[PDB]
Amino acid sequence: RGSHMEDFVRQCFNPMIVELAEKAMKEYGEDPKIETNKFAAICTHLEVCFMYSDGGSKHRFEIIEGRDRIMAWTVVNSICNTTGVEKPKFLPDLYDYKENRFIEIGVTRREVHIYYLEKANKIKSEKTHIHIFSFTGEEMATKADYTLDEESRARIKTRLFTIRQEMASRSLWDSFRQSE
Ligand SMILES: O=C(NCCOc1ccccc1)c1nc([C@@H]2CCCN2C(=O)CCc2ccccc2Cl)[nH]c(=O)c1O
Ligand SMILES: [Mn+2]
Ligand SMILES: [Mn+2]
Repeated sequence: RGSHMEDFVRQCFNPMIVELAEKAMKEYGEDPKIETNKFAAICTHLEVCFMYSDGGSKHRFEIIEGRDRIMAWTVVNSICNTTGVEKPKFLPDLYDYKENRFIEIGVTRREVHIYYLEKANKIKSEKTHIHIFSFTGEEMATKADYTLDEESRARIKTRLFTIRQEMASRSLWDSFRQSE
């Protein structure tokens, strides 16, 4: 209890994000007060997922991440039963109504090549689309199709680096980079 990282997360991310991540961790039997680096990780993933869906047009994206597990799979079933898209083996983060594909968004502190490969071999779902951002500003997506416009992904990268600096300025970055 009482880590600097936990107090930083609550001050760095907005309350709706923090509570959704708290719900997510407790749902999977994990404590945000002890596994604080993870706590930071899902908050980052949540905010990136929400900025991503803000980049399309009005009705482009269905948001799967941030739901409770039962309701997330319910919406996936309805998406599949109306688009004819194969049911993904694991929960994705969004659905693209424009390009008719599920999106799995990744945020990694290692180089982009390694995370994508793990995300692809562990997906094995041939149809889903994969998009990785890093805390240094690199990105890679399936078939080099990055879905969104340059400006929308750019502000995602800007926000990721700002998170890194605020962590580093509190001597918390070294611990977070070695957690993954
Ligand atoms: O959806 C995902 N996991 C289902 C929920 O798992 C939970 C597990 C515990 C509590 C609460 C939830 C998911 N997992 C992952 C990663 C790599 C595979 C395992 N992993 C996790 O252990 C989630 C922790 C994490 C790390 C980095 C960024 C974001 C996150 Cl969340 N990376 C995603 O991008 C993603 O979307
Ligand atoms: Mn997810
Ligand atoms: Mn994801």
